[PDB]
Amino acid sequence: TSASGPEHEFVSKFLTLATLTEPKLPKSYTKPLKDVTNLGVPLPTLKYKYKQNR
Amino acid sequence: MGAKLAKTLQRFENKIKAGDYYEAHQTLRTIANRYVRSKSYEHAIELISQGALSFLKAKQGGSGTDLIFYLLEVYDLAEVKVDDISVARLVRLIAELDPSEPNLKDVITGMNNWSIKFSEYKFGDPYLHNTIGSKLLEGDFVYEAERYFMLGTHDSMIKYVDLLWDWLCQVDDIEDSTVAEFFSRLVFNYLFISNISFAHESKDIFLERFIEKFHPKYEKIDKNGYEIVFFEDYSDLNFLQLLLITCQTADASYFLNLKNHYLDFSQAYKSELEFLGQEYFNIVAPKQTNF
Repeated sequence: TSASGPEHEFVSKFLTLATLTEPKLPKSYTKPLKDVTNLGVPLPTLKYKYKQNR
Repeated sequence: MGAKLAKTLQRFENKIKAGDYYEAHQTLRTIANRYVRSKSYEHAIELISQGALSFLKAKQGGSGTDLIFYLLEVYDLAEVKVDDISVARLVRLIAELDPSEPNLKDVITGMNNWSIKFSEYKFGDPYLHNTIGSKLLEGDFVYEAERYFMLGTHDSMIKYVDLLWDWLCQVDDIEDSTVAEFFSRLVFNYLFISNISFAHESKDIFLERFIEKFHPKYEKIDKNGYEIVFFEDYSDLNFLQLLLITCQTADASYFLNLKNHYLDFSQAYKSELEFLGQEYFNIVAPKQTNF
């Protein structure tokens, strides 16, 4: 349907534009883990508890 | 020397299967200390490691844990460099460790610290992390496992997607923003260490499971080789997917336009976007709070 058209046309067009040229960094790109300096910004804590069920 | 070591190793594991734990532990250490005193590290390493293995296999965390530390001490005393062999010994010992061992984390830390000091990895050897991650997860230490997997190998990436997927499923009351809280971790973490390959693969595996379980309304958008699974009920996931590709272009304009269209998301991931804008768009100006 067209209940999500507004965002769909944005996401589709933004993708086209964002790919007009082969992005500077390919999808197979991988910064050598040897060169990894920091770990960016800490992620938010999930309020869900983790466990292992069987 | 080689024929003597092998022999005693049986009379040791004989004292272990007999119950004589104290005897087995005391004797081995003193003897091992002797090899170390004469700088015959290599010999001590095999003896100590072997002794630790048997102890752990006999459910004797106490002795097993102790020996691991002792081994590490030698590792640093012999300046053992990080390589397959060096890592292997630790991996083999980590496998026999009890997920509930009161020392678990300490053991893990020690091993990793060693890898850091004798390798070019600021956070430790990748392969090693793959094993460490699994061990931590067995003791329900999710957050610790996540970090190691993040800095692990390809298998870790799979076990990281399983760690996040089994967590998302554990949620009784799922919501539109709930799926993003898990999925976003994959995109952000991998984008920080600039591992686009893992970021794309982890994304594909996680987005496909999400589609085969929740059956959300979507439609794949393809453009110039790239694809964006447009979810009709998950804007957070759409934004996150665009963010990934955007960073790949390293073009300031695209990054700014994406954020200006998703003002709300631009404030939820304020700090995260600030970093990404510095690592992929050379932005020094802080992130102005939208709300």
